[PDB]
Amino acid sequence: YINIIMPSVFGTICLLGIIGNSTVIFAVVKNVPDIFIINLSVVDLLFLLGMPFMIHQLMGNGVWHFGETMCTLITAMDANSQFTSTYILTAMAIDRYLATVHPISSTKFRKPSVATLVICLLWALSFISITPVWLYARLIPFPGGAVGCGIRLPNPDTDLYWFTLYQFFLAFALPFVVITAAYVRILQRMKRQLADLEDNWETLNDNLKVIEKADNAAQVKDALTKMRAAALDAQKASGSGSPEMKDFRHGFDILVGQIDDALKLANEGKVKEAQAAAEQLKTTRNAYIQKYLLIRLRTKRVTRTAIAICLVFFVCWAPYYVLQLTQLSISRPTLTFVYLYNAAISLGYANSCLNPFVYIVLCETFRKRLVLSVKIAAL
Amino acid sequence: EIAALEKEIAALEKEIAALEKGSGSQVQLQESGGGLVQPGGSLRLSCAASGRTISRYAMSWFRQAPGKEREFVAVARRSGDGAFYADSVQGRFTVSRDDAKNTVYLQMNSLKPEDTAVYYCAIDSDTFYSGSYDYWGQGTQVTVSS
Amino acid sequence: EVQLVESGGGLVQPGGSLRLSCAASGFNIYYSSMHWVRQAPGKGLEWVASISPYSGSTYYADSVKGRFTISADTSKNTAYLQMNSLRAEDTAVYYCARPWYPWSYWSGLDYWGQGTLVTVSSASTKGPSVFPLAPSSKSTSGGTAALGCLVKDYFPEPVTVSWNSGALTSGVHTFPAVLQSSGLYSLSSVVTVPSSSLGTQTYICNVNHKPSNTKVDKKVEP
Amino acid sequence: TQSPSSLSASVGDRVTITCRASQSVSSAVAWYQQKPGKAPKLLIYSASSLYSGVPSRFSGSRSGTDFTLTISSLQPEDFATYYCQQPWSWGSALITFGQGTKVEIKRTVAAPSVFIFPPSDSQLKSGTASVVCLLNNFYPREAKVQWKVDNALQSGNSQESVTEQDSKDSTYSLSSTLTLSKADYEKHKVYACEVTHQGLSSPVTKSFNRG
Ligand SMILES: Cc1ccc(NC(=O)C(C)C)cc1C1CCN(Cc2ccc(Oc3ccc(F)c(F)c3)cc2)CC1
Repeated sequence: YINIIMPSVFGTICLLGIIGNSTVIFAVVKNVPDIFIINLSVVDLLFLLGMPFMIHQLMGNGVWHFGETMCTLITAMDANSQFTSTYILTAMAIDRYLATVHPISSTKFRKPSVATLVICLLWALSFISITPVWLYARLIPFPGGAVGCGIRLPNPDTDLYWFTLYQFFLAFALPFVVITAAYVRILQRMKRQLADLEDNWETLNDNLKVIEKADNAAQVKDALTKMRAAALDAQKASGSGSPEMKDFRHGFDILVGQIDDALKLANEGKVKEAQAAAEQLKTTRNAYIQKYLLIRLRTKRVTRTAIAICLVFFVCWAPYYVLQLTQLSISRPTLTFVYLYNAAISLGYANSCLNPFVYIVLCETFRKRLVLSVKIAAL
Repeated sequence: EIAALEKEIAALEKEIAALEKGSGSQVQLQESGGGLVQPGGSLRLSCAASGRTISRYAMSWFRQAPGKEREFVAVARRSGDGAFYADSVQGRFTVSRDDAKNTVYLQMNSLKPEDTAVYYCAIDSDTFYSGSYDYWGQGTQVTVSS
Repeated sequence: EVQLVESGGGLVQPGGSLRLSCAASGFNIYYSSMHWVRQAPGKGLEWVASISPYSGSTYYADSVKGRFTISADTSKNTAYLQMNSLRAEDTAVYYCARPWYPWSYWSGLDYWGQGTLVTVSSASTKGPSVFPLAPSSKSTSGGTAALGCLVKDYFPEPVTVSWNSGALTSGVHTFPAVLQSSGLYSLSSVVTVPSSSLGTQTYICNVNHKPSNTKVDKKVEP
Repeated sequence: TQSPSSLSASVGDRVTITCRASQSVSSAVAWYQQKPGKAPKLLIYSASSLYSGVPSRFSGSRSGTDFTLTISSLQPEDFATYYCQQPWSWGSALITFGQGTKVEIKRTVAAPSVFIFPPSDSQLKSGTASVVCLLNNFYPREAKVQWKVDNALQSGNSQESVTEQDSKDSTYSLSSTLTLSKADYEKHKVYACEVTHQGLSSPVTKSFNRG
């Protein structure tokens, strides 16, 4: 039971992972900008295709009766996923970082032609960064006719240190710092922006009340001037987020125009006409919030979904690297260490299933249909 | 509990069709309310729709006298779209719907011997009232004679 | 009385330029908001542009932003709409409308002009091709038989189709012209007559097209 | 994009025309009446106030996100297309006119008579073949015309044309023209026109054979 329990666990991961990632690819074709998610799912798809081959080796306990070329290809693909996934996760973080911190200089960069080229570069860097895997992927000379398929370092008693750390540094340490730094500057800008739009909007409401109580053309002229500066200030302030520029910028053409219409009538001395024109702005403010709230709700969904996918990978594999670094100090493993190491990989490959599920669950429209199907199927 | 629980099975399908709330398929219709009546009387027909919600489609009426074609009688479109009648039945007939019960009624007044036929019901599959009839009831014999 | 009189519409090839004028009388155009609304043939109303001469603020629809340039001339009391880079879909009837107050365009546009028709098409003036739609030989012996003339591939509209120089009016249905994918309009004109008159009565359709000065008299027989 | 909706009603009826908004409408909708061939006319402004020259029969209501136009006593001059000016939403155009609800005269249902006209000898010399299918004196307006060539359904090569509702009997008419090249006209033998209507129990098909 326990001897065959471990191969069964990884089979469940392969079955759920293939179905989950296929659904995500199907959903996007039929959040992240529909490019990195597809490429990220391809990394999961390719790795899980090679998963059953390595499961057979586990049952054989060191049997690779599939060919020397297969060992080099499959073992590389297993070690290629860690570099390829985090590079894509780093790419998604930086892509969201540029669109939210330096939108002006990133307009040319954020193109589907450019983004598709970047993915190929990430795959190209992925194969270059796993160079030691290619060099030492030869069949292990296991006693008898069986041949092992692992990493045969020239000095395994001494070369283990650099091989393990170089993977931990490039695949976990470096991207984690970059991604975390990217998403603290993003949230500082987003919090500053969303506290700026409602700060200028609150300037509109306070001055819009002054106009009604105004009794002379001077008060109306000064009240609207504060509104006009706030309107223009909020117009430029829209250029600080990705899903807040193509939607929340066109409206300010009307709002600034209507303030000019009321302001011009104020200069003419038509105080009664100025207040009538100003009263028409209570429908512009009423349409300000109903669009801002929808966008502010939509700009949190994009960030939370992006962070959740990033946070799942760096948490599933976090305990695994705790044991891997620990075993450097404690070379000899104990009875508990064997179970802990097996548990670490089980959570490590759970990333193939949590990422498709977390992306599906966080999509409110997608989960609604599944609930309806359950009700119909329940009968 | 078979009898009472089968009524709850039919009640379950009613709520299941509410959960469908869309196109579905395979709607069944059953006419009723046919009988002999003297000229100048009044009769009311009924057609219970099951398996789909007819609040999204238009329910029509047809009749076929023996040795004749199936001339139009009345159509009851979705609520707020009105009901149209054929030339012969204009003024005397009246078709009404009940979206809650998924049932349509043909309130007939001032019957004449010429109206003796089988009043076949129909449900318009198309949502644009284009006349795409795909389902019918078995029909109910209506005869007017003293 | 408030009156809005328009002009400037006509024929223009795609990519051409056309300036529409909306003369305003009965009020000062300076303290007003002149709005241009176009209605494509068979389509609903669509807003195009607006301008407030007193403030200078100018709003455009998305579909025409950067291509049109609306302006006003307070001296001549007219509002202009300069159209550039015209497309096929810019063919419509353009109305100029103003609200009761210059700031109440959201409560409704009270006053409207008569409208001008702008036709954007690269095709040239071409006469009609009249083809007879002969009535079915085996029709209802004592019923009704229908015959007509198909007017195909003509430009520009309209063609006046009458039967027997206007002597026949009952049962005549002249369908609206339909713009073919080649840019040339075509319409049908069917007339229903008793089948007993097919062998005796003579039905001739008088297809007249003023722009090409083309007069066609076609005879229809089984 | 979307065709103007049809709302059949007779003289003396109480009609209610409704447009749907994306948010809470607040007295920001105006209803325009456009008779065919004339500029639109404002009926109700501020969604609750009478306009000058507009009788008291017109009145605007406001129920949730739906605002309705009410005509207490429909009159023969009130049969036109009615447009609704949507309340302004951020980012859209300054003024947006919603789809129209065409009010037409209600009458008894009449089935469409179907005629088909084979292409003449003269037209085949031009290299193009036009098949005309005629629908005569039907009501209500909604109808569908299907083209079949050797029992194969066509699509994207036919154009329909519906006349305005007649001033005498309040019926419609329709004609579908199938445009084919001369080469494609000879490749088939059976051309048919399948017509289905609300007043038709079964589709009416008229067909002819080439030659
Ligand atoms: C650290 C890390 C981080 C991320 C990924 N990439 C992903 O997470 C994808 C995005 C889904 C891969 C890795 C390492 C790659 C080198 N690996 C070595 C290894 C392989 C196999 C094995 O023994 C089994 C053989 C077959 C099995 F099915 C099995 F679960 C274990 C022991 C050890 C360890 C993981």
